[PDB]
Amino acid sequence: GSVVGGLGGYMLGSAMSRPMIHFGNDWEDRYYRENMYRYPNQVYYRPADQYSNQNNFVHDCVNITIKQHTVTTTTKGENFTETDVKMMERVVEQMCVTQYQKESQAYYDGRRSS
Repeated sequence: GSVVGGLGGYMLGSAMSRPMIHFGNDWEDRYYRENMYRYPNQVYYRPADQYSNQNNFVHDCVNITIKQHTVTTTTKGENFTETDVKMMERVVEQMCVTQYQKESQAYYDGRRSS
């Protein structure tokens, strides 16, 4: 994990696979697809040590990955409008839903792959 310091004790995991959300729409599907690269392929999250349920973590990891991008524009330009944010609310979602599970299989066992 490339655990960024500019976080309130959250981490940074690994690169993922930018999903294929269609939003149940034709235009959202397309607009996302045409721009899917602009969004991160990663997420930020606190450790599952203080969690239990998908909602709690996913809700945080939404707000966090979104804002950390929508705030990183204060040193970049990634300002992400409401339409971009709604894409992110699903993109960082699927990433975080996975990201949870990845660590849930490394917090439950004591991390002993030996």
